[PDB]
Amino acid sequence: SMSVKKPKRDDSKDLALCSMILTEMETHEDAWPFLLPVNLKLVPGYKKVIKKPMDFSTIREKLSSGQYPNLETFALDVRLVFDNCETFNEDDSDIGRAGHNMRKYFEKKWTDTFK
Repeated sequence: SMSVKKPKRDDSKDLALCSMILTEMETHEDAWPFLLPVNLKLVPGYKKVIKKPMDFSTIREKLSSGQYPNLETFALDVRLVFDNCETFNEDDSDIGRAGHNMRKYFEKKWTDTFK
C-alpha cells in the first residue's frame, strides 16, 4: 500500500532472459507449426474460431519493440500459442503433439530461469 513496499526483485535481466528462452523455442525442431502467423486466408475456421492468434515471430517483434510490460505478459503470449494449438488441433496429430512438447519445453525453462 501507499509508502509500504515489498522488497524490490531485480528485473533488469528479464528482457535478455526472455529473449534467450524465445531463441531456444525458435530453434526447437517442433517449433515449425508456431514460427509464423497461421494464414487466415488459407486455413478454414482459424479466423472465426481463434479469437487471439499468436505465434513466435509476433512474440519476437513485441519483445524487441518494448510491447511486453513485464515477464508475466510475455509468458501469457507464449501460453496463448499453445492454448490456441490445443483449441484447433487433435492431441493425436503432428501439430497437437508439437504443441504439448513445446509447452513442456517452455514451462521447464521458465521455472528454471525465474522460480
